[PDB]
Amino acid sequence: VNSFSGYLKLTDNVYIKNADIVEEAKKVKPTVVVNAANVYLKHGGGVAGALNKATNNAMQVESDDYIATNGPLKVGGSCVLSGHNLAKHCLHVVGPNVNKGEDIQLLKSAYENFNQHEVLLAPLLSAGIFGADPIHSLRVCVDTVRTNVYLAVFDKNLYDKLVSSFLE
Ligand SMILES: CC(C)[C@H](Nc1ncnc2[nH]ccc12)c1ccc2c(c1)S(=O)(=O)CCO2
Repeated sequence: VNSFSGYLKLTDNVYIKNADIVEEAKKVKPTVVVNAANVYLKHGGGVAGALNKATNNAMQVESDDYIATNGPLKVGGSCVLSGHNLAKHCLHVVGPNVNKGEDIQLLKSAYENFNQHEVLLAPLLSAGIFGADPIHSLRVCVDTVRTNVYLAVFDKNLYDKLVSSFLE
């Protein structure tokens, strides 16, 4: 149903809110929720862990079956699988992990995947333990994505910094 509410409008197609992406998925019932995935779709911690646990592990079981037959994704790539109880579809997107020496330039390719969907609920790619500068990730999102993206950022201090920095 895509019933998003409480978002700050950054541009004509990018919105942001201080919220857990899992609680937003349950309230909004989006067509697409983006996962902050890794290439073997191992959803143990962070955003992926929170989404998988909200599916009661159904996301991990389906992801393991996909990897068995198809192998790992590439950094900057994506894969549409079921959204289970959270969304119609889950778009698993692999942003670069700069804390593990991956190339930050591939962050643009990661966001380009969003342009295949009219509207998406998404986390801020390559932030948290993946190490990218969160202000840089938001700029790559705004400059790359054309479709309507609702960013859920589950940390008040980071949210307040991103908004303040964007409004400079
Ligand atoms: C920057 C934080 C606040 C953000 N966490 C979140 N953002 C939105 N809903 C959330 N629910 C639970 C955590 C969570 C974030 C965004 C991207 C990201 C990771 C974390 S990660 O470290 O798990 C792996 C790389 O990708």
